[PDB]
Amino acid sequence: ADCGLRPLFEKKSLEDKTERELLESY
Amino acid sequence: GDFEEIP
Amino acid sequence: IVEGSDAEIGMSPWQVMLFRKSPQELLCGASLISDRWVLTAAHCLLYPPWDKNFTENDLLVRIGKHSRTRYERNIEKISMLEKIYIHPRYNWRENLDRDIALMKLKKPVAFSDYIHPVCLPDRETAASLLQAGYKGRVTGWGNLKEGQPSVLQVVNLPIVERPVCKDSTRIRITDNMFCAGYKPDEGKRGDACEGDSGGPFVMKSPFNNRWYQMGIVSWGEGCDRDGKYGFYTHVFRLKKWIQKVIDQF
Ligand SMILES: *[B]([O])([O])[C]([C][C][C][N])[N]C(=O)[C]1[C][C][C]N1C(=O)[C]([C]C1=[C][C]=[C][C]=[C]1)[N]C([C])=O
Repeated sequence: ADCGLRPLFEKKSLEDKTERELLESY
Repeated sequence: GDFEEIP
Repeated sequence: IVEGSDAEIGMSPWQVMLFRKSPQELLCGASLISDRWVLTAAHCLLYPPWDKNFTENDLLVRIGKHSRTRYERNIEKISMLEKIYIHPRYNWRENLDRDIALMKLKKPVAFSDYIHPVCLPDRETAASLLQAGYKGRVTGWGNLKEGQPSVLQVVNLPIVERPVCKDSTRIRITDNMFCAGYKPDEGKRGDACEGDSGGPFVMKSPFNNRWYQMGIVSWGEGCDRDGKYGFYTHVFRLKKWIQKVIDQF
C-alpha cells in the first residue's frame, strides 16, 4: 500500500541519522 | 508503575 | 536495547507497545502491519514455564509512542484487542520455534506522522536482503543492561551466518529463526533484551526504498554477551500463516 514509507522521512525525502549504515551493507 | 496513568 | 541510541522522532511509526492494565507495565514490543493488525512474538502472550498467558482482556496497545512511560497526550492512540491468534505450532516447549502471534484491534487506528504500518516481505525481497553481513534495525523500550530508557532505543545489527548462529548455543535452531549481532572480533556491539520481544527487525529495500519487517525479537542468552547472538522469528517463512489468519478473519 503506502507501507514502510514514514510520514516524517521518506514522504518528505528526509533521511534518518543512521539509515545509511544499513544501505551501505547491502 | 514508572508509568503515568492513562485516561 | 543494549548499545543503541535514542530513536529520532517518528523513526519507527510501526513500533507498538504491549501494555497491561493491572499491573500497568510494559509487556513487549510489536509492529503495526495494517490499520487493525499488530504482529508480536507469541511468547509475549503465552509462556507456561513462567505461567505467562495473556488474553485479550488483559492488554492494551499503545501506538505512536516515543516516551516509554508518559501518556503522550495528543500523539499516542491506545487500542483494545478483539482477538489474539497464536501460531498453532509455536514450540514453547523447546525452542520458541514459530514465535509469532497476530492481534486484531477492536477498531482500526487512523494513521498520522507517528503511526504508520510497516511492509511484510515477499520472496523476491527476503531473497535479496536476508544475507549475512546485511544490516537490519531493532527498536524497543527494553532493558539497557542485561536501567530503562526514557525514550525508544534503536540499534543496527548484521545478519549472521547460519553456522555461526548454531555454534553459538546448545539450543536447537530451526529454519524459522535467524540470528543477528556483531561477532566478538568486530568492535561494535548491541542487542535486544528483556522488554524488547515482539518488536521488529526491519530492513530498508534498496529497490523501492520501503521498510520491511524481516524478523521478530524472539530470544537470546543474556544481552550483548560476546560470542552470543540475537534470535528472531523469520517472518517470511511464516507469511502464508499470517495471510491465512488475515483471510479467514
Ligand atoms: B523478550 O524481550 O521477552 C526476550 C528478548 C531476548 C533477550 N535478548 N526473550 C526472552 O527472554 C526469551 C523468552 C523466554 C526465554 N527467552 C530467552 O531468550 C532464553 C533462551 C531460550 C530459548 C528458547 C527456549 C527457551 C529459552 N534466554 C535467557 C537468557 O533466558
